[PDB]
Amino acid sequence: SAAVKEFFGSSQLSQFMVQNNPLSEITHKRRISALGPGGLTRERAGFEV
DNA sequence: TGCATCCGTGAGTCGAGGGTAATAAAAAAACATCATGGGTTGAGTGTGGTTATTGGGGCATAATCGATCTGTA
Repeated sequence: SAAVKEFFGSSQLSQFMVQNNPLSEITHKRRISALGPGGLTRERAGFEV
């Protein structure tokens, strides 16, 4: 339960869901990110990615 | 001299939630320490008490009107 709770809420890929519009809802749930565990960082990422 | 190796660097205001957790032993004795409760100091705040009065009203001792029967050309 500790590990699953840390992933659900304390991880980078789980963040508060935007609720301004239904469009914001859809475009936040249909989102692809290249960060988080095993991914790049904004400082590290160059140009090709 | 060439080689790998290590060591700093790299923006700017801003917002919103904002904290989570793999584990573990009990006895005993011994001692320290605060917590409450009851009793002296002591420290007040509390309350009447005598004696300084200064305006006010008062009674004396004087005073300036108001009203009528006797003396002078």
